[PDB]
Amino acid sequence: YDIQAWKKQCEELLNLIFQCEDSEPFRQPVDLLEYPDYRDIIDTPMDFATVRETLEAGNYESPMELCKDVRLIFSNSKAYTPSKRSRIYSMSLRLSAFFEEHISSVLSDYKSALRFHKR
Ligand SMILES: Cc1ccc(C(=O)N2CCN(C(=O)NCC3CC3)CC2)o1
Repeated sequence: YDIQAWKKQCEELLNLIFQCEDSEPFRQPVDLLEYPDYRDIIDTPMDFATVRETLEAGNYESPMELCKDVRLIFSNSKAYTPSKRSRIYSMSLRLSAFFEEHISSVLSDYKSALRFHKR
């Protein structure tokens, strides 16, 4: 029932994600120089460094907010991909499955802790 525990749990999960080879395309912004049409398709860029920096700045109030930004990394990859069998998109799907597997307890525990608080 620790209302703050999600933050370190998310730091730990981001550490795991940064060690995963599948995260390499998503660790930093799109060199618009290598993908010049990227911002014609993607309205709101997002990367794992921005997520980690937002978390470390204390600019997430809840793990739901972090989860929304991580899911935006994956929806951007799905929107930008020319093919459902594009190398980078395929890496996004594996990393998304890994993230969802790990974030599910973080969200459950946070929401349970907040319910216990306002019991
Ligand atoms: C061909 C294809 C399909 C889907 C995607 C995709 O999701 N992209 C675009 C390319 N990518 C980078 O250029 N990232 C480089 C920074 C990490 C240094 C960002 C993510 O790209």
